Amino acid sequence: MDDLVFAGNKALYLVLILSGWPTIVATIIGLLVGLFQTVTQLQEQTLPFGIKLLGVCLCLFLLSGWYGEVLLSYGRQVIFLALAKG
Amino acid sequence: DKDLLKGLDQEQANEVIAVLQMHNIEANKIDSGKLGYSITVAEPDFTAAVYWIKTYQLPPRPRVEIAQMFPADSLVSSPRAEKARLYSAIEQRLEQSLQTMEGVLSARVHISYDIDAGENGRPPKPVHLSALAVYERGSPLAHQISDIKRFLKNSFADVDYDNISVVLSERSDAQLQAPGTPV
Amino acid sequence: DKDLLKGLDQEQANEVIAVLQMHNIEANKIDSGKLGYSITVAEPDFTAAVYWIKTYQLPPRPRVEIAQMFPADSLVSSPRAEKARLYSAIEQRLEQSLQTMEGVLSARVHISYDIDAGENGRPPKPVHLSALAVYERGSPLAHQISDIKRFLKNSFADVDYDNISVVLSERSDAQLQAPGTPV
Amino acid sequence: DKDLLKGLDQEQANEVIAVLQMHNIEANKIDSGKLGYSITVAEPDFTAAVYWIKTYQLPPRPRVEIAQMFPADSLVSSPRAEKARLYSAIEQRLEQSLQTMEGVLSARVHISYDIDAGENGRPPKPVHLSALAVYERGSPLAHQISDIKRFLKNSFADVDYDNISVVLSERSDAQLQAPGTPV
Amino acid sequence: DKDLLKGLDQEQANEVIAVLQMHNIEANKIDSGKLGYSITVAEPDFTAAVYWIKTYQLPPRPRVEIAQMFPADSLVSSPRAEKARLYSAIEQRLEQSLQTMEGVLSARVHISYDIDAGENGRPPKPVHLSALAVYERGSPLAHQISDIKRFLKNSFADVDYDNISVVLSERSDAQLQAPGTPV
Amino acid sequence: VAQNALVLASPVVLVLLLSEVFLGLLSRFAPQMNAFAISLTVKSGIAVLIMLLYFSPVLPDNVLRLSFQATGLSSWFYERG
Amino acid sequence: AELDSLLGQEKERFQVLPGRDKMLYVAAQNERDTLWARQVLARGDYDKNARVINENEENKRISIWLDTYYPQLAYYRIHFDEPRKPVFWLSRQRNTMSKKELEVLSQKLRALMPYADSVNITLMDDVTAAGQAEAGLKQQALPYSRRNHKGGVTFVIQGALDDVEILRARQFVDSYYRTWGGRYVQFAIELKDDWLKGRSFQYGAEGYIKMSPGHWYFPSPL
Ligand SMILES: CCCCCCCCCCCC[N+](C)(C)[O-]
Ligand SMILES: CCCCCCCCCCCC[N+](C)(C)[O-]
Repeated sequence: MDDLVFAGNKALYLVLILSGWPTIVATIIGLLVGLFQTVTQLQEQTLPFGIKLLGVCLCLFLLSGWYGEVLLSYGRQVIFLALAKG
Repeated sequence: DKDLLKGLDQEQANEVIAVLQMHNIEANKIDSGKLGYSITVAEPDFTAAVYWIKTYQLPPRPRVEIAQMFPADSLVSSPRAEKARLYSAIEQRLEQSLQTMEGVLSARVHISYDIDAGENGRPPKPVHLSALAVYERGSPLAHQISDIKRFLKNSFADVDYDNISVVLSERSDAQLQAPGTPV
Repeated sequence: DKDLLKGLDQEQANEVIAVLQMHNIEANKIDSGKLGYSITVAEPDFTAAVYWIKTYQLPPRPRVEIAQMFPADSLVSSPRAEKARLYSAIEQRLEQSLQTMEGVLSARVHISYDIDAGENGRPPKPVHLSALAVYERGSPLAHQISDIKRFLKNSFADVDYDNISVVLSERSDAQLQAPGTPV
Repeated sequence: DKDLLKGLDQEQANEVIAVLQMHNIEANKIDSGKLGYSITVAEPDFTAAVYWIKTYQLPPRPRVEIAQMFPADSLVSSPRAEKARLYSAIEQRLEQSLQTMEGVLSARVHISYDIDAGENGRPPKPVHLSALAVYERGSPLAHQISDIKRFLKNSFADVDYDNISVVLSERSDAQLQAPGTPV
Repeated sequence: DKDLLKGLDQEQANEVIAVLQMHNIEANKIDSGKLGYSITVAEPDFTAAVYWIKTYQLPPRPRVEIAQMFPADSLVSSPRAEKARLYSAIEQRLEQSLQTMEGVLSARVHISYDIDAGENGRPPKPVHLSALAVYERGSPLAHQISDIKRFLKNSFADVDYDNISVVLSERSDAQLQAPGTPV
Repeated sequence: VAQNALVLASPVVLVLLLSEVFLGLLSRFAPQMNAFAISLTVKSGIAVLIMLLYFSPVLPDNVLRLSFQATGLSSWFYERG
Repeated sequence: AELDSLLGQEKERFQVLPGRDKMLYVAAQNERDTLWARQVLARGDYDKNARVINENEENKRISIWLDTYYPQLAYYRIHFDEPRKPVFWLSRQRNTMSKKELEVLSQKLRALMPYADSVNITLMDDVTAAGQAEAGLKQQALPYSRRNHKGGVTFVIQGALDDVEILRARQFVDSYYRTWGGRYVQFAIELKDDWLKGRSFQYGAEGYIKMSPGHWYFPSPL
């Protein structure tokens, strides 16, 4: 039982960790560009998209490795919990 | 006079004075308020006072309790932290109850934390306890261990007399006469 | 005169005076208001007073109750925290009731906190209780244990006389005469 | 005059005065308003008054009721909290009813809080009750236990005479003569 | 004159005066308006007044009723709260009706709150009732219990005479002569 | 069934509404800020964060309080013959 | 300023006696009164020597002295209803003494109690004591078991007792002890998860047979 609760909790915890950094940078870029467009009055609306695409892709390059190490370790763990009973 | 220590707490100063006096060293306690207490001795006694401060590793460190590692002011708690706080409060409440028995001066208690695991999928292990106590002079220690064991046994869901360790000791000789002043 | 302790609480000072008077040490309590109470003694008695303060580990601490670990002002209560508060309130209400029996001066009570597992999906374990009490002089303790056991047995859904431990003691000799002043 | 206690409330002050007068200690109660009550005694009686204040653990604490652990102000209420409040109100209402019986001076009552489980998915346990009461001198206690049991039995859906514990005691001797003033 | 109590409510003051007069203590009630009522006695009677105030636990607390735990002010109510308020109102209305019977001076009633479980998924249990009443001197109590039982039986859908407990008592002797003033 | 579901989901809906109104209020001082697009970046993280806290009661909530029981058959079925 | 003027407005509550050691003795009836008196002396409201005494304290002190100089004397209790002429109850069967020895014992007691003028020694019957104990239990209708020893008798009362039984039992024992003291009969009250209240039987082919008493007991399932 507690193994079930633990594994289910951890799933949500990993979602949170992995998704957190891209969504942070997409937020910060959204705020900065929105402010800049009030500091100098320009009514463009694709500029956020153009910048935040580069912003998100860059950090996907950076974190490409840790993403695979975390998921491998988790998969091995849950396969053990499922099968290794005696 | 030479300065030994500065910025002490009240509870650190009185313990230092007690240990110096026991070895016949006359010491002086001075209060500087926001700067705390200072302790001074005469030159003929300076060497000895230094050697005893080293031997007892004074001033004393503050008392440690497990609840301090998991402050209740957190915004999140795991089951593990909650369970730890629980046991870290039962231990203290038992020590405080034992000090009320007949002629006990002070005591200490320890509980086996299973909390470091969930005992996941396993029948959870039984509890173990340990206690130390200091009695007044002329106490029949042998006859008093039974009472303590009896009292502890029923404080928990499953405890065996075999799993309870109790160690007792008598108070040392009283330090009543004052130390002599250096000539 | 030498300062022993400062910034004491009222309840925390009257205990020190009591313990010193018992050993024939004349002490004085002074009030500084926002700075609290101060305790002072004569020089001839300073050494002894220091030794007793150490030996009894004075000043006393605040008393602990488990409900202090799981404050009701939290954002959320786990079932564990609710269940703990509940038990930690029943304990206090029982102590306050026992003090009303004839002759009892003070008492303390403990319950087995089975809550250290949720019992979720487990058959819940039986309750265990322990009690300590102090009696007026000339009380037949043996004949009085029966009343206490009888009273506690029905306060819970499932308790056996075998699972209740009770320890009783008599009041010490009264300290009525005042200590002598140093010559 | 020496100060024993300050900042009392009315109901603490009167209990302390009562307990000192019983032991032949003449005391004085002074009212400072926003500062509360103060209690003073003569020097010849100071030592004794200190010893009794320690022994009886004065001043008294406030009464504890389980409803204090589960304020209705919380944004969420589990079933557990509501059920707890309910039982904690029934207890108080029964106490107040017993005080109306003939001869009873005061009483206390306890109920088995099975609310420490939700009984979710389990058949609900039977109720257990305990009562303590004090009687006027010259009351046939044996003949009066029957009345109490009879009255309590029908106050709940399922109670057996076997599950009701009742303990009775008589009032102590009246303290009518005033204590003597120190010479 | 010595101050016993201050800031009393009118219904508390008249209760204290009644209890003191019964024991031959002449007391005085003073009104300070927004500050409430004050009670005073002579010095020769101070000691006794203190001992009786302790023995009766005066001044009386306010009366408890279960509807106070479940105020309607909230936007939400479970079935449990509504059902509780309903029973807590029937109890009061029955007491008010019994007071109108011939000879009855005061009464009190209790109903089995089966709502301490939902009776969800389960058959509802039968009702139990208990009542206490006080009569004028010279009343045939034995022949009057029948009437009460008959009246209460039909107030609920399913009640058996076996499940109704009734306890009756007579009024004490009248206190008509005034107490004597201290010399 | 619908009642039980709403009663249980409510805590998350509330916080996500407060979040979006908070952003809309903030937008008043910087009207070029796309407060809508910001909320899409934020709300999924908020959702998972909050549900992670109230996750553990999910085990007892369903296992007992919602499961059907043999005692209820009496009320849902009867014999017409 | 006499001492009686200092003890209070009620006068009969205390009794003041002079003693041969040139000291005043204040006789009290109970602990509460004893402390009400002791406070006066320890406060120093009186200037000469004085002492406070009661029946329980003196019984204890005398027993302590007997333990040393008469380590084999069988006796019950000393009554101080008239504090100037105490009564000492000795067993008739268990003691062999001559008249002379009894007189000497009397004189030594008088030396221990400087406030008493003489001590009366009376011989009591053990069968009488034991009988009055058993009759008091039957009269209350408590369940019990009796056990006899060369030097004493025990009554054991045990099981799942009711509140009424507990109350009546404790009242009776408290009454008897005041009269005969603890030295010969012991009453033991112990609650158990046992509805038979200490009875026990074995089922054989001949049906039930009553078991002898003992320590172990069968906790009731019922
Ligand atoms: C619009 C892009 C959505 C991508 C979602 C998946 C993110 C992980 C991509 C794999 C790891 C990073 N990398 C650089 C190797 O691609
Ligand atoms: C969408 C989750 C993040 C992208 C990574 C998914 C796991 C891909 C497999 C990882 C393999 C790691 N590797 C190369 C060390 O074996």
